[PDB]
Amino acid sequence: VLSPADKTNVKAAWGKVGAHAGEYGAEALERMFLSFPTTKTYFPHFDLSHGSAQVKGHGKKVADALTNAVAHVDDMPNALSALSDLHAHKLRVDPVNFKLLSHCLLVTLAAHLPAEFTPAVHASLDKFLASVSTVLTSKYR
Amino acid sequence: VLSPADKTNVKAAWGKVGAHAGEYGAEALERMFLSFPTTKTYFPHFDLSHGSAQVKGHGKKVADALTNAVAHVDDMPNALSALSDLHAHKLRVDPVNFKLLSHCLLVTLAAHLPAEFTPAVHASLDKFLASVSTVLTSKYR
Amino acid sequence: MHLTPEEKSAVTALWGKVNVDEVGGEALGRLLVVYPWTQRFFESFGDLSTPDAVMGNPKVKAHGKKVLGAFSDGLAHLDNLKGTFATLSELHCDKLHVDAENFRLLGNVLVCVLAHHFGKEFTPPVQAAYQKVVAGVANALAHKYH
Amino acid sequence: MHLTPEEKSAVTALWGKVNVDEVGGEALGRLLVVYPWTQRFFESFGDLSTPDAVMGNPKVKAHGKKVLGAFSDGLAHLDNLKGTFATLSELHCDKLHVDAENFRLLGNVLVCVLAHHFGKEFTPPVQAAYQKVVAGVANALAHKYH
Ligand code: HEM
Ligand code: HEM
Ligand code: HEM
Ligand code: HEM
Repeated sequence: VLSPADKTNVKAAWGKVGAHAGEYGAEALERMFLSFPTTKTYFPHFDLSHGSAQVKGHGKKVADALTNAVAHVDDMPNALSALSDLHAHKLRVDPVNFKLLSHCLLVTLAAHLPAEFTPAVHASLDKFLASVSTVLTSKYR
Repeated sequence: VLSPADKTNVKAAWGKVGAHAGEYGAEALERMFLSFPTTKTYFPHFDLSHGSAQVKGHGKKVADALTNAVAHVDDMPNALSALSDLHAHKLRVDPVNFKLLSHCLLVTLAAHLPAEFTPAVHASLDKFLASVSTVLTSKYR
Repeated sequence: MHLTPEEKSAVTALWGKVNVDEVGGEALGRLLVVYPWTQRFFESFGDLSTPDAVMGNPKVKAHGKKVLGAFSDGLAHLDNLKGTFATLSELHCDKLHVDAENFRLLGNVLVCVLAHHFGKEFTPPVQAAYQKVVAGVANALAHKYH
Repeated sequence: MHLTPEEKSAVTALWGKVNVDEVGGEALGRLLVVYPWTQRFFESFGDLSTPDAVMGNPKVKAHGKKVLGAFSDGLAHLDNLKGTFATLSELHCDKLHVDAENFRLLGNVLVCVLAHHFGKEFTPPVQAAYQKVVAGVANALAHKYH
């Protein structure tokens, strides 16, 4: 579970992201597509070329959902219900991919928040992302 | 989340195991050591040779814990707290290993309960071993 | 592969006793039942609403046999699974858009099906050799992913 | 290890700028902090009770450098990781009893560490190349496990 300390770390780190969340969401996706090409099998309908608007468009929706989870850190199961149903019943994204995107989001944050990305915050962000993945995968079967 | 049908399925399948739980436990361990040699790193103090008394014993302990989990499928978290603590704070087994033992447990059940190991039961057992795994790795960090 | 002649012989010897028809249908069927998210690729096969609808589906059974068949040929080319599955790899990637992780799910389901069928005969050592083959196969099928 | 000429150039060029002293200790420390169960291997290192106790531990710092030095050598032999890492693989298995999964956890932490240090210079394509390398090294360190 997320400790009070964990919650503080996340709010502060996400806090700093601010208005760049969407740009960071886009970048995380891009890093994921490049490092783990199997993930692209889920976006066959997308232009995955560099600077694709589709990717920019999608990165923002992903960032918004994370921004929403931070906002409702104490009720994540409910705040993300909808996204969980969608991923489980419509998209049917294999669960391993959540870990790949999480990893890419950490790298993205690390690359942009040098001062904030401390060992303790890095641990809190990992646990957080793991919690979000867990929720989004809870209604799979 | 285990459905009532899953719960039924498990109780039914495990009911059939009966006095053989311990043997199935020792066989599942044996299959994991053999199939996934990295799992052996956790038992440097054991004689891992075929028919080892240590392996036989340990087989019984795991099988017994599973039995207790079936009995309290409604309250696993509490039925398994101590075990979650041991694994999380004492043994500190990497979480990936749980999936390997689970798989070997299914393999063993399949080979011993041909009539009972139906597609619906296989899925329930799979979900069950996954819930058990979740509980046991829940206090890791 | 990194199969010992002994492991090679174990795999091969058991395979000889395999009823491809029954095993292929069962392996594909359990895949769709156990990991329902894999049904996303077989929408056109029909009603997969239930275990029973899935196991009885002839399209599932027939495709399972086509799948175990390819598997069989790979067992005939264990020293070059890569070259044997190159065409099938690009198809699964470029045409089918199938997450390569599904190859691993299927491999494990297969092991469970061999255990179910062969019982006592599917020993820890035989299982160990088959774990290596399924991993090999799964890697070969994902090799041309880009 | 499908390192294209360009991936290899990319890996190497960046590695040119790394202070192995530094990065080694950050990566090892971060491991012990993010995945606390990994502390199991180092109870002889003293206090690992808090992030500061871990990150500033002279023992973690010195061990990390030893590790990055070993890693550094693998980068000079991208051609032969298995041979390069064989005696270390055997050591970690047989004498240290280190679960091989630990090598992939470290690889990921190292990637976060390179990102942390290089900022914008650790581009998506550079990450992809490093991803291939740490998997390569993890596999070479696990090669002799039995
Ligand atoms: C923490 C992780 C994730 C979050 C927060 C997230 C969130 C979202 C959101 C907000 C949407 C848009 C839904 C809408 O139309 O309103 C979406 C769609 C989608 N997601 Fe995720 N997702 C996550 C993980 C993943 C992963 C790991 C994959 C696959 C590699 C994935 C694949 C997809 C796909 C294919 C769509 C539909 C896109 C389209 O057709 O426009 N998601 N997700
Ligand atoms: C289904 C999941 C599991 C269950 C129910 C389980 C159950 C148990 C039980 C009942 C014990 C003995 C506690 C006692 O001595 O009172 C134990 C100990 C232990 N477990 Fe697990 N375990 C599971 C998974 C794992 C896995 C996956 C590993 C590592 C690969 C592991 C490693 C160990 C070790 C090393 C010990 C101590 C053995 C000894 O020193 O005697 N466990 N476990
Ligand atoms: C060992 C693993 C596998 C092997 C050897 C294999 C082999 C094959 C073969 C031989 C075909 C024939 C298609 C053609 O020639 O046009 C095929 C098609 C296909 N495969 Fe696989 N496959 C494997 C795993 C999977 C998995 C796990 C999935 C998804 C869960 C998958 C999805 C598909 C689909 C959707 C088709 C198209 C069938 C159709 O045309 O309706 N494959 N596969
Ligand atoms: C890139 C991966 C790694 C490399 C290149 C590496 C390299 C090394 C080297 C060069 C040594 C010293 C050998 C000796 O004492 O003769 C060592 C020792 C050791 N390694 Fe690793 N290692 C790696 C990953 C790990 C991981 C992930 C762990 C556990 C989390 C680990 C556990 C150990 C331990 C416990 C020792 C001995 C510590 C002591 O002196 O008390 N290694 N490793």
